[PDB]
Amino acid sequence: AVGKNKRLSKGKKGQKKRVVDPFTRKEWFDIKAPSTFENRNVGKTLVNKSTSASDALKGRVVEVCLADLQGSEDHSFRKIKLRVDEVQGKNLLTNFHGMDFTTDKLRSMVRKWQTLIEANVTVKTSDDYVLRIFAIAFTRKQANQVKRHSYAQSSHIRAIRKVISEILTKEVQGSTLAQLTSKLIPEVINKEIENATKDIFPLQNIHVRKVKLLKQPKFDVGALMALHGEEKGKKVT
Amino acid sequence: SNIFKLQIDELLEQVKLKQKHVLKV
Amino acid sequence: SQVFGVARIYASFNDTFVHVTDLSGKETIARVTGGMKVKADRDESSPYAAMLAAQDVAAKCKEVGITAVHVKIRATGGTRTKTPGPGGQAALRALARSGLRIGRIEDVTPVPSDSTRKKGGRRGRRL
Amino acid sequence: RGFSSNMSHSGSLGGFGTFEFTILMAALLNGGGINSNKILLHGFSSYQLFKGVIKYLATMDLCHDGHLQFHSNPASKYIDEGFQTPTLFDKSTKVNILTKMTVSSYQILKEYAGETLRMLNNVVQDQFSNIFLTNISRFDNLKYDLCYDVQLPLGNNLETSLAATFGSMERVKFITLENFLAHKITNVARYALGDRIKYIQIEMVGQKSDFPITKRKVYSNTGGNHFNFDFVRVKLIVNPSECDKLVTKGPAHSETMSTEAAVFKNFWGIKSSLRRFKDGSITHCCVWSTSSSEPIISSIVNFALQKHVSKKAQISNETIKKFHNFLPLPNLPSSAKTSVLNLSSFFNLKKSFDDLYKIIFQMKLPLSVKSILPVGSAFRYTSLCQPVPFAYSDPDFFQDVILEFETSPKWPDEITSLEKAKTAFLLKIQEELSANSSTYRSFFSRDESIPYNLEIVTLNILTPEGYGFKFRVLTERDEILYLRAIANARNELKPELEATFLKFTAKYLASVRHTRTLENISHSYQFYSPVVRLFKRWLDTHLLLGHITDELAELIAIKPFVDPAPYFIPGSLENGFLKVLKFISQWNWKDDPLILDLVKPESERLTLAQYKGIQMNFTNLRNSDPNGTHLQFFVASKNDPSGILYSSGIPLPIATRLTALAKVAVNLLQTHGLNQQTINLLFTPGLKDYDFVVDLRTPIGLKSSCGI
Amino acid sequence: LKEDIHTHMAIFEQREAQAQEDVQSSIVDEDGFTLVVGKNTKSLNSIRKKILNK
RNA sequence: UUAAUAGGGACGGUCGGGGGCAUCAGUAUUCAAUUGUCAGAGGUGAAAUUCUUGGAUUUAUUGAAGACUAACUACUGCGAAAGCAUUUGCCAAGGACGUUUUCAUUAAUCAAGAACGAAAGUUAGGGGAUCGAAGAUGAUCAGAUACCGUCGUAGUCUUAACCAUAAACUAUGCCGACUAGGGAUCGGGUGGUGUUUUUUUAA
Repeated sequence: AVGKNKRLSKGKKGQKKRVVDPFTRKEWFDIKAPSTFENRNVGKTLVNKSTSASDALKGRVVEVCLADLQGSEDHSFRKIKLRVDEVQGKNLLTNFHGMDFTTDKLRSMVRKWQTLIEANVTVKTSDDYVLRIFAIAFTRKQANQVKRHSYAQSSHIRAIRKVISEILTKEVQGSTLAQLTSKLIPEVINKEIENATKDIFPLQNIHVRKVKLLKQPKFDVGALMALHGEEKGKKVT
Repeated sequence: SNIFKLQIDELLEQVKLKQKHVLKV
Repeated sequence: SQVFGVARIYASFNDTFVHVTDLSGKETIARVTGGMKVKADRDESSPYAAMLAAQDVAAKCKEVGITAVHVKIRATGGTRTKTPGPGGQAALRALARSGLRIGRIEDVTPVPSDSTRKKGGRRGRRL
Repeated sequence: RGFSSNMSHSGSLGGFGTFEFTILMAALLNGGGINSNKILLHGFSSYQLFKGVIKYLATMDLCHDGHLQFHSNPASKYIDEGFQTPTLFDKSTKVNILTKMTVSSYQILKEYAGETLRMLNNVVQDQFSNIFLTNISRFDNLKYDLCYDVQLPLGNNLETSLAATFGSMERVKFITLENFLAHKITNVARYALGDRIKYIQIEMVGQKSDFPITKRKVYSNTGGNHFNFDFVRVKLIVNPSECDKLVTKGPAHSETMSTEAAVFKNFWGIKSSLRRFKDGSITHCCVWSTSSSEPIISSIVNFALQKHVSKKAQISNETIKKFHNFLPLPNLPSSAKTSVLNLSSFFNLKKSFDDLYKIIFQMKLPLSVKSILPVGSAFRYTSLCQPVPFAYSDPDFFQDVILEFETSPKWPDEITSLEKAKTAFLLKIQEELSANSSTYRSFFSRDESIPYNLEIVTLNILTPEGYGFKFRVLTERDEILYLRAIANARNELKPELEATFLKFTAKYLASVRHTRTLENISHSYQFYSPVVRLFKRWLDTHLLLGHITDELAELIAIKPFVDPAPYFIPGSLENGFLKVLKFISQWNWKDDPLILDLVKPESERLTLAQYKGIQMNFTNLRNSDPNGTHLQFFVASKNDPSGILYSSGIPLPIATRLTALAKVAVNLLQTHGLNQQTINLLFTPGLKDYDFVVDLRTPIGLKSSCGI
Repeated sequence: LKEDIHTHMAIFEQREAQAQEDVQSSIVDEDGFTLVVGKNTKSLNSIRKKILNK
């Protein structure tokens, strides 16, 4: 309420005058994604020009939908987090930071008259990257089923959780973080779980609900350059 | 630690100077 | 030739915030609210205040250089309502009318799996 | 460690001796902390007393920031202020005990103590022998990454210009020209190289300290009573991270010429320049040129020393150049100017694989493709010669790739059908690839590496960028079937079948883990990809690669890196290679197992239980094979707990020949120093010990088609 | 190669088919003892070795 | 003498949001650090106390504290009742089913007495995020929005004892027999059957 009848406030007494457009000193910066993604171009960001600029850039986290990175609407419904790690000539070299799905779906999949199964595991990659994985799967009815619901016994639930628990540990331990992301895009992890859990009970909508990055090793620029696949200056004549 | 301690003692007696030459000098 | 922003919309029952930032979200580009574009406090949540705020950022956004944004609508969430109100919807329309390109729309309202007790009590509230 | 109480400003590494060790440790018994608390107690034993002093020297700094004062005749206290030189003040006597201790030597002394403090805290592995029963001062080139010898002019008195540069302010400061000259060369070398190096040592070769009673001062043959030395040798401990940087950054540009920038411009002279970069920063920096024969370190020291010390100096380090030349030069654009540390060729091969890696996913198959894991040598930066487009004459042109499909219950239960089903999958892949992507060419080949499995067929893909890939299918049912064969096999035949399994897991299962960890580890160890290649090159010259599997050579060559103690991490091509020679020469593979922690420099480190578990395996094996005929080299790790995966089937003569070559090579080094003549002997085969020798020639020259 | 793979497996599916029928065909001994065969069992040779293994 | 469509005990595989002790996760609330920006933020029908140019609100990277297990959630489950919804492990208990295993009347009802007994409350420690009797304070204009807003004590959590009351409901003593049909669901067991499954690891 900027109206006149709106009563005066104490804070209104002291008002710093606006003497700078902050974006006069801002400078744009272009983000690039790791090589595992098809579309490396993922936009740009802005920071105050160095008096340094790199400090504010390091540790920056950008979240984006997979569809933009893979150019497929079969990934319009998944989201990835990328963190800035290295800066070179206005280009940002990022590394995978996390993955999560959109809220609207999680409401969409969750429906009445079945059982919700969730499993979680804490595990480290071969790169000493400690991550936490969340997996979601639902029971389904058979083709000739006549019962209205498809509830599964808790003994089955514990059996399914163990199978989901053991498997998720297997891939993460026997793979690197960059390799681990490479499996996420073709959603390969889900289809084992269907097959491994196939005999126990028929499931549906099997997904790795979320991925969290708990701990990171000592940073290695040499590795990061490899994941992204130096430059002499111009003389002031 | 016990293994290391015994290893020290073995090293010392190997490098221990012979007392006969001490009298000689 | 296409720079993306993030237009974070927070539609509260007494006010609506239009906020545009970079993709990371660290750098605020333009934050406007229904209150600064209205004369009385009750119309802060009104849709009309929202169009003014949304238009104001859009003009600011074009000056900056950004030409598209990703909107992340949200409500107060928590122990209160989870769906954005008319103000948040109205602001979304204004951004489209402003001419800026829309990238993606998603509802990021905080949803608690378990929630603390609400302020209303047992008999209820919102009387 | 080659540390003595002798003078160091002259050039000899030392200045810290028993007395300095004793005086220091005495002070700690009286205090030493910032709060003047005792760090050592009179009740401590020898291990504890030694541990504290080594721990003390490692972490508290005595030269730049901080110094100690004590009272010989009053609790010893650590001061935060530093005198910029190694200082151990004695208030009672007003004597600094570290005056003989040089700044440059002090950092090396600090590195050794801190490096040893890590082994002292180590509990997994015994370190008594390394800390105490291993001389690292025998060879400078093993102990130092780079060595340059500089021949000063007019060496029966030094030239008037150099003698004139001595100056009167320096006689008072540095009593002898040798002390002054050592300081001069150090400061310019330190200032010039900067971050490119970690530690520098200047040694005055042929310096005497005893003279006949008939003479007043020492007489050097070249000295003529003027200078007591033959020549100066510049030894470095290089920093692999920033050794090969093209441009040496300097102070940023400003309106008024700043002092730091001013010295930068004066120091580099014409070589100085002011350059801009993509980020937009304007800074004073000088640009160098990379070469495939010598590092940037050779050029910078040559120019820097000549400009400041004397324009007539002669700097030469031919040993590294000869080592560099032995590395096969790839037939790529700008190959000569490329540095030995660049892996662009390997990355380009990976990029080509990525394009194919995309195509195979999008192809529709009866079973969804699970994962494709490249396992070729180039993918881990170990191929002897770098990949070259269309250079198909190379043996390593076709890189093995593992294809794995979604787990299915429909796989054949009998082996011979299983691969024939795998071939059917490969057949369809080829057809669709031929149709959708005609630019890719393909053909099938016969693989017989696994004994008695004569039906495994591999698909060879010729990529349009000019790279070859070999694809083989992996099935989960495959591994159990081999176990099934072992169980049903006759008792006499079971030892044969398990060998067949051993090769299978070596190619399919363990190979995946091998390439993964080596690839990631290789980034931290910059010089691993070169040194291994020369190591394989050295084996090939003596006809040893034929029996030694490429993996085994890699594990032997990484031992100096994962386990550099008592030495440092190699940062030079020469240092890494010769250390591998040193280890093999002294390796008692009959009684000593080789086990490696494939981890990055300080988890996945071997624990006490795992460590002891691997040790029990070696004892059990040696109990059955004490003389070691069946197995010679025991190489184990997290990937290989059995320890026999990559070292089985090697004939004893080749194992002995390998060690015999390493021993003799080290003996030649001790008898004759590293030089052009010796290094040629290292890499040339005698060929006389063999009973009969057959000469073969190919119809055409294959060097060009090998990309060399 | 294509012909060889086709002929080889085509024979295999026949041999696999008869084997699975044989095990699940209500085998009864001359003295009337009905062999117990579990579902998904494919080869009688497999049943024998399972006994030998255990 | 039976082994009662009396009862007890046993054993086999199951079954349970039954209980306790640890253990794991989960957002959410509040608070704190850093981070970009700038005039309001909050609240109600209309307002004012209140916070805020030492940067509020909002943005984003984290951390800490105490509660609590959404959606899935059902005329579905367990427990005598009161009540009981994250994972994993330990601890003992148990209904039903199966049984060509065992006791041989050991049973029904019922005083005093005893165990527990929703929420609230009392005594003495710990904790105290949220909500919140009481108390203080802003506004006291307008009847569908007419009692709201801010601070918030005891309490809400837990440890060791007291208090023993609920629309603690089938508004409805107990034990035993008999007196209609129908298909839905839960647990167990029996037979058949062809789909999903699957192959000498086992299961």
